[PDB]
Amino acid sequence: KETAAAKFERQHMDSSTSAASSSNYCNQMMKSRNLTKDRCKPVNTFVHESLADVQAVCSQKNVACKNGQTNCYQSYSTMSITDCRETGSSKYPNCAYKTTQANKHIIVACEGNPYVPVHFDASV
Repeated sequence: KETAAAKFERQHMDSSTSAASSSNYCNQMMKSRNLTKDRCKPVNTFVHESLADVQAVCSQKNVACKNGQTNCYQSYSTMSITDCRETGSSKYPNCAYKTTQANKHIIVACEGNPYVPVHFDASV
């Protein structure tokens, strides 16, 4: 079974590419990471930093989560990310996405022992 930590890695980690991300990227990645299986996931972010660097965020700046919980953390440095946002013409099962690269501080929710990212909350 898939742990919360594993689910975060599947949904939000892509250390294999530095940034770039072609115009095809989100279309390919949203499908390959199984985020278009049950529906088109509307918004999803991939982080192009090492797993160690993203895991490290759980020891960085404590901030309020969007849902009001207190277990979110903002990265001290900007990170290379790709936001995937479902187009207006996208229709399941043919989910279509806009691919946008950015360099921003990420905010993740952390849980467990070891204390690791389990939710991607925002970029700022």
